[PDB]
Amino acid sequence: GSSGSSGSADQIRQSVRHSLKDILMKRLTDSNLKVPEEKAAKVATKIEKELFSFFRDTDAKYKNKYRSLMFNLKDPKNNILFKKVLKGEVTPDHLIRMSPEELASKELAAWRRRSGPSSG
Repeated sequence: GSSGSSGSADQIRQSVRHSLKDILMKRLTDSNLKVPEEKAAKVATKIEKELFSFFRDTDAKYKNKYRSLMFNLKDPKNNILFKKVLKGEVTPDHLIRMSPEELASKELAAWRRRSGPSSG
């Protein structure tokens, strides 16, 4: 609820951090992920460092992309993305350049045909 268009740009970015870490936290914790609490954090804090930059502004668009990045993380269908960025498969910088049709691709071999541990 708001009665105007006031707000500190910093805030928006700040919240984004926690919000993200929250997901990668409630997810990894359930994914028996033996990753350090910092792992998720770092990634999150970075997301903004890359977003706020690529956009260089905190306008609707900026949010559109953000809500579009974490949206594919919370989704029940996507159960690898959160693991991709965390594990390292995907970067917190490129994740933004990733198209809305790729985030679902959930492709493996695509990454690189150098290692095929056949983990499934």
